[PDB]
Amino acid sequence: GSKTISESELSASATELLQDYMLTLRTKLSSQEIQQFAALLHEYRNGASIHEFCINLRQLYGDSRKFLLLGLRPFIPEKDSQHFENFLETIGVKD
Amino acid sequence: SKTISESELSASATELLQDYMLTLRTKLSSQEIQQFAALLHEYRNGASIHEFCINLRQLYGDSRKFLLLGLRPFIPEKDSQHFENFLETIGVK
Repeated sequence: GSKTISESELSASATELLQDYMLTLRTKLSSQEIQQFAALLHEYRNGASIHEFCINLRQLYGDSRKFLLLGLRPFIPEKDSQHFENFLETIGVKD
Repeated sequence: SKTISESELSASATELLQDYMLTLRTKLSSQEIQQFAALLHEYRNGASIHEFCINLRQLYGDSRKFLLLGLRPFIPEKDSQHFENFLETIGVK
């Protein structure tokens, strides 16, 4: 929640992954869309539920770009990871 | 503060946040660290640098003002001048 800085916010390795993920997004998303992503990640880290985060990601990315959601795994803390895997399986995205 | 700033993208800044959180343990209670965590999250989500500074000063209090200096690597360049102005105003510079 908002009162807890999560593992990925404190991990240099996860941060390297975040920076590269953002560069990767440029290939499929517009600048305005990447702004929405940033807003969504910020909302999640600020306490939005994992469900709310996932639903908003899915509607932003759309069916044709949902594969990009796999790359968010490192930013999901332990408590929310099973929910996130469930989400990925539900929308037909898998490694 | 909508964009993910250079500070949030920087592996070294993240390492320093971990280091700073370990520092906080020696000076703040768990509840106070919860307050810090919420403030950083609100700043990152959209709170102004001025709002962040004002709330941190209130949280830390006079005797822990020196800790604010450790926030430097988490403040993106765009907010740096304001942050430094704040530090000088409260006399920690």
